[PDB]
Amino acid sequence: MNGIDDLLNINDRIKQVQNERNELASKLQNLKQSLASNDTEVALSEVIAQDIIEVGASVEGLEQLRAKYGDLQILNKLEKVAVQQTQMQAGVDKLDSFERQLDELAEQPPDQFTLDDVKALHSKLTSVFATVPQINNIDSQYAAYNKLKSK
Amino acid sequence: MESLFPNKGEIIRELLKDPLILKNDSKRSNGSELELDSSDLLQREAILANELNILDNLKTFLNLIKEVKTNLNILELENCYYSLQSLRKKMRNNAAYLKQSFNFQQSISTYVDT
Repeated sequence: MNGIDDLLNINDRIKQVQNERNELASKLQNLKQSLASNDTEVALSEVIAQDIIEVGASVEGLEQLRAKYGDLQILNKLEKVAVQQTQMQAGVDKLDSFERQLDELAEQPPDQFTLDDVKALHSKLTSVFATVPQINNIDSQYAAYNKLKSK
Repeated sequence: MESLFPNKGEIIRELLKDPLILKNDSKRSNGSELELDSSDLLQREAILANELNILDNLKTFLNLIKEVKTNLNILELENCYYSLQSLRKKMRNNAAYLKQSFNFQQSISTYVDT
């Protein structure tokens, strides 16, 4: 405030110092949030982490997580192991159907087959093997699938 | 199997990179500066608070000047008298005026005289 034209803009200067006080209240709120983050133990709790811990312990709970709370990488690994289980299960069912077809053709006289018949069946079974990606997980349910598949 | 999960710390950290969840790691290392940062920020806050206080206490002056000027523009000429009277009385008595610099009061005097 130096001249009359400073009073003519003392309302403008009011807005300037209002913006200054707003920037400074934002700096003080930001600084209070920073004083908070200096404790490992604060108002910003494990709320999304709590939803991941409480509800995430289920595949459906994880679907709820990623749909409502949000998707993270463990969701991705869980959909990966779930699609692994579904691929191994569809493989169980498909090699089971294939085994039933083999057991059907079992007493079809082997003259009644063709190099193209066996070729088609082998292409089928190679594809069915291909429907099962290799996943380096310690056998928890892959073991029974492996037994049935080898059988 | 597939249903087992880590602690609170690692999930919070994953949330922290996750742009959906931000903590405030910006001033975790400022332990010997956070106090006096808050101190000088609150000091500048009280300074700006009383400054804005003085500034709208003098927006009263700007307001009354725009007021008297408009009154000229409407040729009131009587509440013009009362209003310059009030303005002078305030300039003399308004402590805000009494705490202003010399030149601002100079300009105010000049304008009100004009």
